[PDB]
Amino acid sequence: PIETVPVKLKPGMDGPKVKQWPLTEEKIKALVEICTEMEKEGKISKIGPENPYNTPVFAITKWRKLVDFRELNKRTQDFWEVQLGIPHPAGLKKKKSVTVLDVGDAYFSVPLDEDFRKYTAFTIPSINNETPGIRYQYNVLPQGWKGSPAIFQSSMTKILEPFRKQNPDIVIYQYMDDLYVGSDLEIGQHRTKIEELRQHLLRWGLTTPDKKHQKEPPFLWMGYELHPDKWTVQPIVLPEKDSWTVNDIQKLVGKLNWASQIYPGIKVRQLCKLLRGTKALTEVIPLTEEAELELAENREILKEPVHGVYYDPSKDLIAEIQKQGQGQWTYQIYQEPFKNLKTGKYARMRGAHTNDVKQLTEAVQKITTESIVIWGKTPKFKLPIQKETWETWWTEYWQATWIPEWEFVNTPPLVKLWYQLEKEPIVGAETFYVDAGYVTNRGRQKVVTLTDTTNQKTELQAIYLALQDSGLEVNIVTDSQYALGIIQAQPDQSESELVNQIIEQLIKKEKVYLAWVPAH
Amino acid sequence: ETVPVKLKPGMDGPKVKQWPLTEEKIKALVEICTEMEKEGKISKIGPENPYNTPVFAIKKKDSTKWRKLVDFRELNKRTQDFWIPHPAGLKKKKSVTVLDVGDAYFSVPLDEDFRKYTAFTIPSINNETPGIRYQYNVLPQGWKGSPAIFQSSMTKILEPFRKQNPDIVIYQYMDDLYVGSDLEIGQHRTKIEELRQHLLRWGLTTPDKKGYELHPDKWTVQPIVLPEKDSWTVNDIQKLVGKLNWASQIYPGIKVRQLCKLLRGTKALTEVIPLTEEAELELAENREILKEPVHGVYYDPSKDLIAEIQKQGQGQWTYQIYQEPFKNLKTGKYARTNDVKQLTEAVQKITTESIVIWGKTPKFKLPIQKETWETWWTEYWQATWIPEWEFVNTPPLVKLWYQ
Ligand SMILES: O=C1Nc2ccc(Cl)cc2[C@@](C#CC2CC2)(C(F)(F)F)O1
Repeated sequence: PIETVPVKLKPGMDGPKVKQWPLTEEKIKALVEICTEMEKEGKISKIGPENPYNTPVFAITKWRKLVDFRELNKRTQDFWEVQLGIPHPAGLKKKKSVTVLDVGDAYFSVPLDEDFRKYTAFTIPSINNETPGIRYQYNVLPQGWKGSPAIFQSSMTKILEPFRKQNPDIVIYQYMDDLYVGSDLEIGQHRTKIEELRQHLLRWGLTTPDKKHQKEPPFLWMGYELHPDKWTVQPIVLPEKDSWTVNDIQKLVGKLNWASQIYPGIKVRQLCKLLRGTKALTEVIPLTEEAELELAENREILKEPVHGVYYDPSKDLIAEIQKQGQGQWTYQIYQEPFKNLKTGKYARMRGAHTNDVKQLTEAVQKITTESIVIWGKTPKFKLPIQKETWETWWTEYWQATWIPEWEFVNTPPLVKLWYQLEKEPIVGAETFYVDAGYVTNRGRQKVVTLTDTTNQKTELQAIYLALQDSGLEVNIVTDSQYALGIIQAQPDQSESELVNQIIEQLIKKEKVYLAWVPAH
Repeated sequence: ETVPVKLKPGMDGPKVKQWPLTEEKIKALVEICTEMEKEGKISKIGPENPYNTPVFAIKKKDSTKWRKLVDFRELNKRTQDFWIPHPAGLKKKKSVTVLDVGDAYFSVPLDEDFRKYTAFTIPSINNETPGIRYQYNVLPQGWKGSPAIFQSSMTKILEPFRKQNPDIVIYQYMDDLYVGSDLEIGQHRTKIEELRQHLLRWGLTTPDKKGYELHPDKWTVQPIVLPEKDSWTVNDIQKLVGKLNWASQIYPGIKVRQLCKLLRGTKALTEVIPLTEEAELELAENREILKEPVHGVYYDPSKDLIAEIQKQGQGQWTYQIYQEPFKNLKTGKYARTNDVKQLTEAVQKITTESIVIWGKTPKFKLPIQKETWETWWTEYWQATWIPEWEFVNTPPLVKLWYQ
């Protein structure tokens, strides 16, 4: 039927010459039957002992022929990656009706590069010992071989190609041995095209199940539950118990996460806290009062089904973003007011310290990136930030950045800049020279020496001290380019406590001028 | 008719991940490629071909058509070297116009055993389809081998116009053609257009680009500067001493002893300090030392060209082209649109200058997050080449010492 895909071994390498394991006469028997039916169908063919190559085989009444091609595969060229990523459901279009077609005898319908067959040679032992065994070789795509998946996919799409142009209404997504066919056709006309397809495939030896022997919606797929006009995630059930093991908690969190893409409100902050210090996947962690509350809240949220709507090219994509806790963002992408195509969370803490502006901006990128991936275009953004505030940070920051069309949305908590460094020294404000203590222009000083502290950490401490003892307005002079940079980036949150302490001071001051000067 | 090109010994073909594209661009590439296929420039390929090079679609400024841009960067680094030396005269021309002689490669076939390596893919939205894959049959635009292999036919196809009016210095870098001269702005665009027809009578319709001209003759370096303050506060001086101290790394002649003295004890920042004859003279010297680039900075062709860029805010940027730290071969600036649009315009601007001056593109160090650059750079980029680049987090210290 189809033209063959030329194949070659990896360079330098030669075909496999691996020993055929001993086989029971019952195994020998079952195999000769299976192998004679396959020679009757042409899948394989008998060859003479001139072929020095060989792949091991075995059998696993119920009998089946399993050929071990791992060795050959080690020697077989690399092929173009069989379908890398898979379409997120939020990116599919709404269909009136859809039919999934399972393709049987898939690989058993595509010839094999003649020039390559010899390399797939294998041998089944003859019952009588005096006599030699039978040597065959595949003429089709051998289940288990390296290129089969890719060579098959290729062919398929080459086969669907025509039918497709003759049916511009119908949408077909190919996935492994499945064939998802959808349309906006009336129930009757749909089942007809489907049968058309089924024959267009049969025409090349491709066999699929008929109308009664076909799976019907919703299609549970790759962790989702797909309807023709809507989707959702596979049903999620939060176990009930009083003894949670570290492993238990991890799986719970994992599940909880897979849900955020549709269920808004899911939180894991507290359940994740339970993993601190854990010493074995089988260690038991009692649920804190906050964790119990979280679980309960998620149970409830999960209790009532939610569902994602499909992409409607006609309309615009809107992405809305909110802050739901320090370093915690939530967003949703819709086209029609509140009809969510998809939702999600972002907690990515990029860098040791940041602020809501940098973070928020980083969320736009992720969202933007996945939007282009799922829909091919970027969504208009509705952000809890004012354009003035963004631009303030914009120009200040030494790093370039861009945010597509977006409109401010007055939905607390609005993201802001809790403090800003005066660009010029303050007249009349005391001056603190810091190097682990400090000296002011007003004669004041305090040299403290702390136990257990990094050099980098000793600096911030001094600056900290300085802030603590200073009035509402203060000028600070450090030789630490580090702390300078840190504070200069105007963080509002830090993993370090010191920082946070300092940030507290900054927010409190009326005016702070930070200056750097080389040491020594 | 094909010339046997190979890869550097032992190297395999590129397998570069294709960055997600927008439906707008993809469609553009579909039309484009469906036509290159129709013309046998490219051909659909099968699964036995595991290679890949990223492809993109950029627009031609003041032109309605889209352009397929292929990131052969990975490939070009793995392609066998080929054994005209860069003209030190071009940089000295009054005006250089840049042309897109890319369509010229479209005739020369590509050695069939090398074709597989030029494989690329047109992604599909949401992976709802496997995505269209092709390879080239003719010399591809952007591939290092193309200009080389076509070196010959070019020399010939240019030999007449070359010696006809040799008062012009023509130069080829990849798909581009840099045409320099000293004609008057009018007499230039004239003989400039003529070359365009002389080439039409040989291969492509060849459109110029950036349609404007460069004026290398006027490219001036940006020396380190110092605040010309009327009165000097303790702060002013500190920023001064500091900047100086940093610039001493490059100019050993610089001194601050007298300036540092003006900063005795624990003085209040805003305290205005009057400058002392001694120091005042020391400053003027330093200032005088900075009036020009540090001596002994020669371009070593065996080394790569690095280009760092900084954001000074206000839509203004500073850059430095060098090979060895503190030994910059050049510096300048760019002014304003948004942050990304500006950076690309700069990168491209700096690369063009680099090509004219050294006939080589530099390795950039961009102050941006990869994912952001990857997302928008193709939005304003219009050059036919793509420099190598990296992503850094510049210290607001070095940014406080330029411009
Ligand atoms: O674009 C659409 N619309 C759609 C709507 C409902 C369902 Cl259940 C399936 C689809 C579909 C698909 C698919 C595979 C990914 C699952 C189909 F191709 F139509 F089959 O892609």
